[PDB]
Amino acid sequence: EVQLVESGAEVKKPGASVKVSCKASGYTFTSYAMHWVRQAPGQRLEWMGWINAGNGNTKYSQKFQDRVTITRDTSASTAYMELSSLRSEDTAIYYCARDKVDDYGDYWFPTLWYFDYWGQGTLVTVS
Amino acid sequence: SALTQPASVSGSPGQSITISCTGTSSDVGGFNYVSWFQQHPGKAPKLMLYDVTSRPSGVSSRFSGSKSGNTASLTISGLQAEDEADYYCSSHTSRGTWVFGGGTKLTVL
Amino acid sequence: MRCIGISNRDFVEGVSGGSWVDIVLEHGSCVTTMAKNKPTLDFELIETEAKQPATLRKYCIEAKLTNTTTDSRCPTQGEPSLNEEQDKRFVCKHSMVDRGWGNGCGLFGKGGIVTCAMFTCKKNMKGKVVQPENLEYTIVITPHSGEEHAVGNDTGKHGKEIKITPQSSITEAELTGYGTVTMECSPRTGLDFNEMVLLQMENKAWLVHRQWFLDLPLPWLPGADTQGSNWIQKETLVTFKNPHAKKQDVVVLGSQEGAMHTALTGATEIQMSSGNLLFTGHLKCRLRMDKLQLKGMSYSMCTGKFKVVKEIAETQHGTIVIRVQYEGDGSPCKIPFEIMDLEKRHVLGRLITVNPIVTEKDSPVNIEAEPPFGDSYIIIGVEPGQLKLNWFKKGSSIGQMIETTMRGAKRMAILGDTAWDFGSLGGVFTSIGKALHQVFGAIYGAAFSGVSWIMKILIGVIITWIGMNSRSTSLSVSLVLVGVVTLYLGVMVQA
Amino acid sequence: KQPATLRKYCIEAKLTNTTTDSRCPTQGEPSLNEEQDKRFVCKHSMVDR
Amino acid sequence: LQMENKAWLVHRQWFLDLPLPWLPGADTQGSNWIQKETLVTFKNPHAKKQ
Amino acid sequence: KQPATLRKYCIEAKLTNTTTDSRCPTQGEPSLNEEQDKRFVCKHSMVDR
Amino acid sequence: SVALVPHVGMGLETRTETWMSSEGAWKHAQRIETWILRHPGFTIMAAILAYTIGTTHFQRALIFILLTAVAP
Amino acid sequence: SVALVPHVGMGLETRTETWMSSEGAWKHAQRIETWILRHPGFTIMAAILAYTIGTTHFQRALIFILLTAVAP
Amino acid sequence: SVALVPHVGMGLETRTETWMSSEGAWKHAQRIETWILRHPGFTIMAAILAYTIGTTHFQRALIFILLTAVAP
Ligand SMILES: *[C@@H]1O[C@H](CO)[C@@H](O)[C@H](O)[C@H]1NC(C)=O
Ligand SMILES: *[C@@H]1O[C@H](CO)[C@@H](O)[C@H](O)[C@H]1NC(C)=O
Repeated sequence: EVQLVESGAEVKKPGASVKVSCKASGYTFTSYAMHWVRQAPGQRLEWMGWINAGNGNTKYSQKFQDRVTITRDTSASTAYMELSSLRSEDTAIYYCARDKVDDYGDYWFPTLWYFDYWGQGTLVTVS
Repeated sequence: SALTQPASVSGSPGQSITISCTGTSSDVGGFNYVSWFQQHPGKAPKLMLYDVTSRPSGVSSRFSGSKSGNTASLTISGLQAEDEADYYCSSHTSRGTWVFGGGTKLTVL
Repeated sequence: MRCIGISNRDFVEGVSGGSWVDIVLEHGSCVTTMAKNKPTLDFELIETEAKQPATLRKYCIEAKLTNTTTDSRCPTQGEPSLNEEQDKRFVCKHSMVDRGWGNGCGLFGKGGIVTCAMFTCKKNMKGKVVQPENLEYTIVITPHSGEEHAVGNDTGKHGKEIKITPQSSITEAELTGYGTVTMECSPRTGLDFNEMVLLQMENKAWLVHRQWFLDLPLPWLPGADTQGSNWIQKETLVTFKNPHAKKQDVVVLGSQEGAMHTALTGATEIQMSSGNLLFTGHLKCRLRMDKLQLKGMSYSMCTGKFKVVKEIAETQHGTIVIRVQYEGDGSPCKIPFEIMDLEKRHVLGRLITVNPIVTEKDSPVNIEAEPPFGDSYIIIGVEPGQLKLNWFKKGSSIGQMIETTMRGAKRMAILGDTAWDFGSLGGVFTSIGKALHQVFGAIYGAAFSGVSWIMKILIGVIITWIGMNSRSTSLSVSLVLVGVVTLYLGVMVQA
Repeated sequence: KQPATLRKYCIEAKLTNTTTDSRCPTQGEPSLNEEQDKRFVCKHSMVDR
Repeated sequence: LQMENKAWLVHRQWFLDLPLPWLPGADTQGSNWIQKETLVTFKNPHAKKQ
Repeated sequence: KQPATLRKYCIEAKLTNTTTDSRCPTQGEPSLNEEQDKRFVCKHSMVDR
Repeated sequence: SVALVPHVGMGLETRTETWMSSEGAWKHAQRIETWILRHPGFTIMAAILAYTIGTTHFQRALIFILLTAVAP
Repeated sequence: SVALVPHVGMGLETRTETWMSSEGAWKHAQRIETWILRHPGFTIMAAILAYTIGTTHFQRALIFILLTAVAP
Repeated sequence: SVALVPHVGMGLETRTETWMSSEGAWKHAQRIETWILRHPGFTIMAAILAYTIGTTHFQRALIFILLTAVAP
C-alpha cells in the first residue's frame, strides 16, 4: 500500500543546479522523515540524508554541509532536493528513503528500522 | 567514518556464507543500530534486516545477523540462486549521521 | 512495550468490583496497568492541543519614538498645552525648567514645559487564550503483546491512539486482539484553562496564567489591533530626562525581549509555530476495562527448544526484558515462562507480560518479567533444551519500598488532590483522603503563592522552630502537618 | 581625550550550527569535535536509553 | 586499565577521580584533553615573565 | 570478550608553541588567538610593569 | 521592570522541566553572595543591628538573614 | 539576570540627575504593593509568624515588614 | 599527584597476590621512621602537646601517635 515514486532528470551541466522530487503515497506526511541516499555507478552508497519532519527542521550532511539545501511542502507531500554547484562526480542514482518520526512531533532518535520503502531511483548525469 | 565490508564473497548452493562489517566505536561498537540491505542491480535496495538480529516482514528466515563488538556479521544459511545481488550494511553514528558499507558481490555458480 | 525505558512507569495493580480502575496520567510518565485475568496495557498521553485561540492582549517589546515636539511657557502663566497631548499615540509628561531674561521670558521663575513623542511599536507579544472546550488530548493505547521491536519503539503500528475532547470524552478503543477497552476521562478538572494564557514570542511560546499576564508593566493594546496606535501604559517603556533643570528630552527604553525571558522563569514552554501543541499537564482518566480478553487462551504449552536472541538486561526499577526465539512445531502456543529458583523448588517472581504467545514461528517474542530482590533463575523450555538463565538483582527489598514512598510523595506533591485518584477506588479512605487533601490544599493555597524556592524553606525552618519550642502538644501538628511538608515542598518545587 | 577600552560585553547573540551527540549508558561521556573550539557552548546532561 | 604492556583490575570510582589529564572513551582525534593543568605548571618565580 | 573503553588518561606529554602576551596595568587582561583552542593550556597571572 | 516578578510560585507545576530551572534556581543565592563579598560593611553593621535588636539567638539570626536578604 | 544589581548604592551621585531618578525611586514600593494586593495570604501568615516570635512590638513589626520585603 | 591515592582499601582483594605487596605493606612505616630520625624536635613538641591536652592516660598515646603520624 506504501508506494514512493520520484521525478527523474535526463542530463545536466557542471555549474548548474538540479531539483529532483518525490511523491509519497499510502501514508501521511506529517509524522514521517524522508532521507536521501546516493548511488554512484559501481561505488559506495553515499548519504545525502535530510531528516525532514512535519515542521521542517532538518540537519545537513557532513561532506555536503555547505553545498546543498532542500525544500518541502505538505499539501503536495513532496520533499525536494536542490543540489547546487554540480560537478563531474555528482552523477548517481538518487533515492528517497522513508523513515518514521517519533510521536512527540520532534525527531530526536530514529526508529529501530530505517528504510521500509524506497523510491525507484533517478539516474542523473552531468555533461 | 565509513564501513569496511569486503569486496566479494562466494559459496556453493547449500552451504552457508558469512558477511562481516567492521566500524568505529561510535556506530557499531556501542549501538545496536545495524541493518542490512539487498541491492539488486535493477532495483532499489530492499530492507532485509532490522536491528542486528531482527528481520522485516516478508523476508524469509534464511537471513540472520550478529554483532561481536566493532564487527557485525551477516549469515545466510542455505544459499539459493535468488541471492546473486549486492549487500550493503548500515549504521547510525552517535553523531547523528548514517554510514553505509562498500558492498559485497555474491555469486553461487 | 512502549513503556520500557522511560524512567517513569508507575505500575497500577488490580481492579475493583465492576472492571474499572482509576488512573491519572501525564506527559512525563506512561502508565503500565496490571490486572488479575486481563492483559497488561500501557497508556501514554502524547499530545495536548488547544484548537481555536483568540488573542486577549498584546504587549510591545521594542518601540520607536519619532516626531518629538515640545512647548514651554512663562513661570506664573500656568501650564503649557499641545494638541498632540490629547492624541493617544503621543506620550507626554509635564515638568519645569528655569526661565529668565536670558531665556527671553521675564519674571525670573520656573516655567512649565511639555514634551511629546510618537510612540511606535515594532515587536509585539501576542498573548492568546483558549476556552476549556475544543482542547483535544490524544492517548496511545498499547498492550504487552510479546512482539518483535516494540519495547520502547514509540512509533508505528505498535498501538492504537484515541483522542479526548471535553464534550465527548468516552471514545473506547478497539485495539486488535484482546477485546476492546473503554475509558472515561475528566479533562475539565485538569489543568483548568480560563486561567491560562498561551503567551507567544516571535517563535518561542510559553504557558503562563492570566493574572500574571495582566500585571506586567509593559505597554498594551487589546486583541483587535486594526491600526492600533493606542498603547495604554506607554510610560513603562520611555523615560524622560530633565538634566540640570534646563531643557528636557525623551528617549525610548529598548528591547525588552531578554528581560521577558528572565520574566518567564517558571513558565512551562509549549510550541505554537504550528497548532498550539502543549506537552505538559495531565488528566484523570477512569479506565474501564470490561470486555478485555487475553488473545492466547485455549492455546497449548510448547513442545520445546527456545533460544534467546537478545540478553536479559534489566530496566530501571528492575524488571528484566528477554527476547526469545521459538523453533519447533505447533506454532501458535503458550511460552512456558516462569521465574523460580534451584532445588527444593519454589516459584518466586511475577510475570508482567501475562500469557506470552508465539505466533508466526520465525519471529522473536520479547517477554518481560519481574524478578525478586535477590538471586533467581529464568526457565523457558520444557523437556529438552531447558533454557535456564541466571539473573541477580541489587537490593530491591527496603529501597524498593522507600523508593515507592518517595515516588508517592513526589506524585502527591506535583499533582494536587488528583494524586489520590491513582488507585482502584479505596472507597472511604480514598474519598476522605482526597477530601482532606482538598481542604489542606485550599488552606495551603492562599499562602505560598508567589513564594519561591528559598523562601518557603526559610519559612519552613522558622515554622519548624516554633513547632519544636511550643507547648500543649501543639508540637507535632505545627511540625509534621505544616513544617516538614513545607521543607519537602521547598525542595521539590521548580521542576 | 584618550580612552582605552577595558572589557567588551555581549548583548544580543545567536546560535548557529546546533550539534548534539549521545552515548549508551555506563560507558563514559559523549565526545564531539566542536567541544574543542571555544566558540561553541556546551553542556552535558542525562537522557534515558 | 591498560598501560604500556601491563594491565590491572581496579575499582571504578577510584579510576574516575584519578588526577591526570583525561579524555572520553569514545573520543577519536584525541586532542581535547580536559584537565590539562594536572600535568603542567606555570613558573612565575619573581614578578616577571612566566 | 568485548571491552568498551570509557576514559583515556594520559601519562607523558609535551608542550610546544609557547607564546605569551601581557598588558599595561588597570587596562584589563590580555587575549591571545590560540587561547580559543582547548589544546592550548592557559593561565592568567600578574606581573608588575 | 518586566524582568522582576518572575512567575515562580504560581502553581502550574508539572513533571516537565520549566523555562529556567538550574539557571534561575540559584540566581538569588549567587547575587547575594557576590553582593556580600563586595559590600561587607553593611553585613558587619547588619550583624551589629541584628545582635542589638533581638533577645534570643533565633530572632537575632532571623533579623540578620532577613536584613541581609532585603538589600539588593 | 543583568536587569538586577541596579547600580543604586555606589557613591558617584552628583547634583545632576541620574538615568531613572523619579522612575526608579518608587518602582520597588509599587511592585511590593501590587504583589501584596495579588498575594494576601503570605502577608497574613507573615503577620501570624511575626507575632509569635519577637517578645516586644518593635521586632514584631520589623520582622513583619522584612518578611514582607524579602518575598517579591 | 597520583603517587598518593594508592588504591589500598577498595575491597577487591582476592587470594592471589596484588601488584606490590611485601613492598607496599611496610613502606609507610619505613617512611615514618626515617622522618622522626631526621626530625626529632617535632616529636618532642608533639609529645609535650600530647601530654598537655588529653587528661586521661590513653589520650596521651592516641594524640601522640596521631600527631606524629599525620605529619609525614
Ligand atoms: C556553521 O554553519 C555554516 C552554514 O551551515 C557552515 O558553513 C560552517 O562550516 C559551520 N561551522 C562549523 C564550525 O562547522
Ligand atoms: C607551532 O610551531 C611550529 C613551528 O613553527 C609550527 O609549524 C606550528 O604550526 C605551530 N603550531 C600552531 C598551532 O600554529
